[PDB]
Amino acid sequence: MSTALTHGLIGGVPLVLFAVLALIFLTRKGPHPDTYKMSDPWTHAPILWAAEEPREHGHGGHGHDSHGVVIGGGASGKW
Amino acid sequence: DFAKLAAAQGDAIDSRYHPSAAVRRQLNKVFPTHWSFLLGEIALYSFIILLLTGVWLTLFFDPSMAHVTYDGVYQPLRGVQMSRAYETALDISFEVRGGLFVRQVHHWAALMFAASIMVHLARIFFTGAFRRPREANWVIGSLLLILAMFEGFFGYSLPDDLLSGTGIRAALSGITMGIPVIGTWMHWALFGGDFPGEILIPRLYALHILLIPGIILALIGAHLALVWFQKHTQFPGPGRTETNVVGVRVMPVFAVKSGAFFAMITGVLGLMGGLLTINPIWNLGPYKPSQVSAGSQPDFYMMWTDGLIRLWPAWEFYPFGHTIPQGVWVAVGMGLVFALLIAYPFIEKKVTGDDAHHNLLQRPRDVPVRTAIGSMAIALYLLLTFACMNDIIALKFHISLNATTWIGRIGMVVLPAIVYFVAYRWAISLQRSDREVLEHGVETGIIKRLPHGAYVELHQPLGPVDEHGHPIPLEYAGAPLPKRMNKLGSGGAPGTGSFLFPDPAVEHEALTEAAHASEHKSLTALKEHQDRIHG
Amino acid sequence: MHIEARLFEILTAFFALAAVVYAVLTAMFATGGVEWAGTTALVLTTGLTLITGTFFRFVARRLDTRPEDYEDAEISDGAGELGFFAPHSWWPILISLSFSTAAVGAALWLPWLIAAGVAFVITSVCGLVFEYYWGPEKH
Amino acid sequence: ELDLPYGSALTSSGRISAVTEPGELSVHYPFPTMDLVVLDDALKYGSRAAKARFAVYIGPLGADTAATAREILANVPTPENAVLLAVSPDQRAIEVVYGADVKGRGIESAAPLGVSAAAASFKEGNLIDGLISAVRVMSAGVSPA
Amino acid sequence: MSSTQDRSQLDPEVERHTGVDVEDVPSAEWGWSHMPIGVMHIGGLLSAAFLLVMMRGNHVGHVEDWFLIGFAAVIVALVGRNWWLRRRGWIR
Amino acid sequence: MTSAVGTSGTAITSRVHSLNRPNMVSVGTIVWLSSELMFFAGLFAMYFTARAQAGGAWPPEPTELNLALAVPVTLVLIASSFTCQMGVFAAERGDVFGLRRWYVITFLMGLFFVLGQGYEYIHLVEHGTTIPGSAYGSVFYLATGFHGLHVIGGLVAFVLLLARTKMSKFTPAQATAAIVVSYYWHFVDIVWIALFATIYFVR
Ligand SMILES: CC(C)=CCC/C(C)=C\CC/C(C)=C/CC/C(C)=C/CC/C(C)=C/CC/C(C)=C/CC/C(C)=C/CC/C(C)=C/CC/C(C)=C\CC1=C(C)C(=O)c2ccccc2C1=O
Ligand SMILES: CCCCCCCCCCCCCCCC(=O)O[C@H](COC(=O)CCCCCCC[C@@H](C)CCCCCCCCC)COP(=O)(O)O[C@H]1[C@H](O)[C@H](O)[C@H](O)[C@@H](O)[C@@H]1O
Ligand SMILES: CCCCCCCC/C=C\CCCCCCCC(=O)OC[C@H](COP(=O)(O)OCCN)OC(=O)CCCCCCCCCCCCCCC
Ligand SMILES: CCCCCCCC/C=C\CCCCCCCC(=O)OC[C@H](COP(=O)(O)OCCN)OC(=O)CCCCCCCCCCCCCCC
Ligand code: HEM
Repeated sequence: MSTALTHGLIGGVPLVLFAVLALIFLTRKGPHPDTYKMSDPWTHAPILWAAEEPREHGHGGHGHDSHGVVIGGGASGKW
Repeated sequence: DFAKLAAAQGDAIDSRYHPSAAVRRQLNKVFPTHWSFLLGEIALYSFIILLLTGVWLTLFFDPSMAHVTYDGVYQPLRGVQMSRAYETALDISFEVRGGLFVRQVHHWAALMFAASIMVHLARIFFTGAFRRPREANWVIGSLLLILAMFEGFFGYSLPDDLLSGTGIRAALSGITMGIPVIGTWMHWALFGGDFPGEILIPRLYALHILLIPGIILALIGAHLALVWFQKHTQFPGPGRTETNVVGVRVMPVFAVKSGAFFAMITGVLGLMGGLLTINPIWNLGPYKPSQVSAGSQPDFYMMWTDGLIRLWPAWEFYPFGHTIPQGVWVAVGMGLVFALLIAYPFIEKKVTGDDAHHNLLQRPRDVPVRTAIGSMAIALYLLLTFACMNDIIALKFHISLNATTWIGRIGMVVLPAIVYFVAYRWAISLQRSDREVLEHGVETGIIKRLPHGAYVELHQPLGPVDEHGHPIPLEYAGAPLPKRMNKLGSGGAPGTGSFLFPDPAVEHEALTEAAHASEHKSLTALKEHQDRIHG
Repeated sequence: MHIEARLFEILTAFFALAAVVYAVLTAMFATGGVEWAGTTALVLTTGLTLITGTFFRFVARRLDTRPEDYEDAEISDGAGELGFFAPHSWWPILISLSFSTAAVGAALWLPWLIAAGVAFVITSVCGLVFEYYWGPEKH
Repeated sequence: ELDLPYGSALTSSGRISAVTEPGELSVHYPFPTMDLVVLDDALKYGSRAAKARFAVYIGPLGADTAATAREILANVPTPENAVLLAVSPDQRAIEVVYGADVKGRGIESAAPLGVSAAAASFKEGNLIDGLISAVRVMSAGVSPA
Repeated sequence: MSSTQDRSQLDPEVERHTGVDVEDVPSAEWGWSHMPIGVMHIGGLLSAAFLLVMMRGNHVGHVEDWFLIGFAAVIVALVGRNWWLRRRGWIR
Repeated sequence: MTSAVGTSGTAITSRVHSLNRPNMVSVGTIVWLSSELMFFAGLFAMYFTARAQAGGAWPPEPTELNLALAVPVTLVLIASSFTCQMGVFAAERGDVFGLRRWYVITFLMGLFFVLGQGYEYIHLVEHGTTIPGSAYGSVFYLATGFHGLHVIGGLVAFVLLLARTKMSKFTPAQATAAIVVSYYWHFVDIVWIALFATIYFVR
């Protein structure tokens, strides 16, 4: 029945339903926290990030010891 | 008195000549004992067998297109017009005792010669046995491979046959005559006129028994002399450096094992000449331009050229009042293949920048880009080789002939890329496996920790162990690492009695203790030599 | 292994009952007597579970209560040397490929590709089995 | 001693087996996943050239900013060759600290450059972009040992 | 235990300071390990072009042309994805 | 590498300590044999359906079973099972060479059984009955020849295990391997007893 009508239906109804469901669901606030604004106070706990970039002797924790902080300079700034 | 005779002959040799120093140098020359270094010896031995069988075949073969009715012994071909070449090939097969065996082992030796040349080329390319030194050795080896290919091409074409004559008509005639500026001129000068010219087989006979084999012998002499005096390179190892050769001396061990390997290779070739049928020319009727079969393939070494012919998509150009047939495409493709193969070491050095004198091979995993390129090239070669066989592949494995042709056409640009990517990543992952073994030790059976339910594989470090459990990671040294305690001193001392019955405990203990002492001595000698060299 | 054996014992009881009732109700009340296919299949699946359960019961009587079987078993009780579990190995893929080359040889009736797939399978099974027993190369 | 408010328990070994409610996350970082990925890319391979562990500390570093920077650097896994950039927006302060092995490799010259990039980006109003810019500048400045 | 560690000094000679690094290819110093990405991108583009060009031929068939189109399309898609990701710094 | 991080004298050992625990290899082998029982159950179903649909004379007129050659082969298979169990006892002990002797004679007798089955196959084929020739011929050949393939697999397992014992020192791992190979051989001989009682006696 109406070959063109059937083809258009099978090709479009899935698309229309997909669009509707995407509008319903993909347009909902996710669980990811919103980006931190500079004006707002820093509420999150301290965040220390490290590269894990170089090789660290052996993976074994023991034997690393604590040679020292061995500071090697400094800097400062105020935005 | 054999000892007296030997001493007297040695004195006579050293008095007539003075070969003591040179002979001692040859006997003391050290050769690495890696199996992959026997791949060239396979080709050399197959070449020797080829020569020995070819002399026998020449004693009975008559090259000529002079037409003759068979009137021989093979009934299914009697009274049929055939050339003297075909008639005498049939005579070798049937009316000469052992002639069928000799020609079959000759053809099998040719196939093994090509295959072992290909495997040796793979070995050297993947291990980098061509860079800075030995690059000219690689060049002449490439020439040798090309000569071997065309030598086999003329060989299986020598007995004027339906299959081989059809192959000649395709390649030698069509490709030669399609070449634009001088194609017909080369065709007429090779064939002494039109395709069935009465001198083709005599000319190929000369080329195949004297000219090309003479050049192959000269180039093999140059190859072996270069390997001999440019001491064989070796894989990185305990005592192996760029300025030494660790292995076994020529006289006691290397010579005997090389001779034994020659014996075993010729035994394999003879067994296959007996048990497996190669080129049944009696089944393949005499060449006639009007007759043809469906197979129509060349030997596996020319199968890639034939597959290129099949796959290339019928692109022809017609300049002003002229034609440029599709044969020129495949001719230029072969030219490019050979040029790239011959010039790879120089291409590689130009690209990377390494002109350092390299005597230590590099594992194919340690060179991801080159192993990837070699895998890509081998994939393309296999694609072409199976494209040439698409007829029988389609026939037996039920796949439409058009489907096989287009699978080849698409793959020859898709499959090389896939294999390149896969081989590159595979090499890098082999490197990663080596590094993990270096930094964690070999893997073993799992153990459940006492207090808690932790599971730990209970590795075994390959180097000094830190004060705590974890070891000090070692640095990769370009040499294979043992990834199974199987291959280390772990569970390797079965009762040394026999397969059916034991031996006395005293004898078993003596034998095993002596073996362990010998292993300790060998490892200590290697360790001390390594320390002395690097310290 | 009491529960492990009793599971198969229960399966054996049920499958034996099913085989017996099927055989009886097919010998009588069927169009052509015993079906002889379902009957045999039920009898030999009863045999399957019977073999497994008998072995499990033998082992249960042969072994003292394992920590795994013992309720109130601490982790430390079972803590110890677990046996050899094969680490990385590339022999399984080769075995699969060899068996696939035998299977295609059987499908496309190619005795030569059957013969080679079987050779291939023998070689790869030998490799897998000898993987952790090939002593160090003796030169 | 006290584990997380709910569902986290100390295990037979040291590791703490923690849980999160089905609908919520664990990291809770207040930055887009893509920008976190970009910063991680920087710290990971844009610093590989420096061959010195580059670290970022967004937390608040109060009291003597310099000294708190020193000890949070000490908390870095390998302070010997490390470069810690600490930003406290609660104090609008930047502090960069370096390890002894990270000396004379252009780090000291790059210090003002990295701090200036971070400050410029922050006054523009992009904490994460400033952190990335500072990491890039400092990594470019620092030469491998 | 019945294994001796290996000491190797291979002659080196690009100096590898640019291109690939050991963290990415552990044996970078031991052999050719870096193929410029432009080479692979151009190779993929030319392979796709060759596949498309093979459509022009003496074949009355059409599934052949469609297979060529599909394979060229996936090759071009892979090349474009790689180029875009590297342009943006391996994002998305 | 001081001595070893894994304090074991065998790179490969028993997958669990079998004295207090079940042998995993044995458990897996028993389960797989119980599955092969169902494979042979399918074959038996085929044979029994053909038997039921036969018109009274189950072995057609052309076919005639040769008990003279079928009784010696089954007796030899039973003897092979007994020798395999003796080899199992040797393996339970540390008797590497006793296990090797017992398994070698078991392999020889299994090969004799295979050759006898092949001889009976040749005789039967010569005297008419064939796989395509008749339904009886086909079901009989499928059943008995699949069993023969299983026997060949057992022979391969025997030679392979013997090679393993040659190449590595005898340990509980190899003892368990011998035990499971013997389990396979016993299953093979049991299914042969079933097939013999069905084909020849029950008919
Ligand atoms: C019906 C019919 C006609 C049937 C016959 C078929 C036919 C026509 C021909 C085949 C018949 C024959 C004659 C077959 C046997 C061929 C033959 C000579 C086999 C020899 C192998 C053999 C019998 C070994 C016995 C075992 C044993 C005690 C061995 C140690 C003593 C021996 C024989 C040592 C031989 C050493 C050897 C192979 C020397 C080859 C000489 C040549 C050409 C090169 C030497 C050479 C080698 C070998 C290198 O590997 C190499 C590597 C790197 C750089 C340089 C070299 C180099 O110069
Ligand atoms: C070395 C091998 C590896 C190659 C790697 C490259 C991978 C890319 C493969 C490209 C596949 C191209 C397939 C298309 C090709 C094409 O264009 O041809 C068609 C036929 O389509 C097809 O089946 C398509 C089948 C595609 C399956 C490809 C399978 C890949 C396998 C080979 C991979 C395994 C490799 C094993 C490696 C072994 C390792 C050895 C060490 C139509 O022919 P035709 O039959 O005349 O159809 C007529 C109608 O059209 C018409 O309406 C109607 O009227 C009729 O006339 C009808 O006949
Ligand atoms: C079956 C497969 C087909 C058969 C395959 C065998 C043929 C040979 C294989 C591959 C050749 C192409 C290699 C890749 C070439 C690299 C291009 C490049 O961009 O140059 C970079 C380099 C690194 O320099 P770098 O200081 O390490 O800096 C790092 C920068 N990222 O520069 C250079 O020195 C070199 C610049 C010029 C190189 C010219 C090489 C080709 C010469 C003509 C021969 C024909 C080639 C045929 C190609 C198939
Ligand atoms: C996911 C896609 C899913 C696509 C799935 C579709 C499957 C349906 C295919 C065949 C069904 C049986 C029909 C069999 C007969 C064919 C139909 C027909 O007649 O269609 C008209 C003309 C030819 O006219 P002709 O009279 O045949 O004569 C001609 C010369 N004499 O073709 C056309 O324009 C229309 C094209 C018809 C088929 C082309 C399909 C080939 C491959 C598609 C892409 C491969 C992608 C590879 C990716 C790496
Ligand atoms: C150098 C490498 C060589 C290769 C790869 C090679 C290859 C072949 C092959 C494949 C054949 C076909 C045999 C057949 O179809 O039965 C053949 C034939 C022949 N070869 Fe060679 N050959 C080589 C060297 C030689 C040598 C050195 C001689 C002479 C000493 C020779 C003499 C002959 C003769 C007379 C025939 C004709 C035999 C026939 O028609 O059956 N060949 N060759």
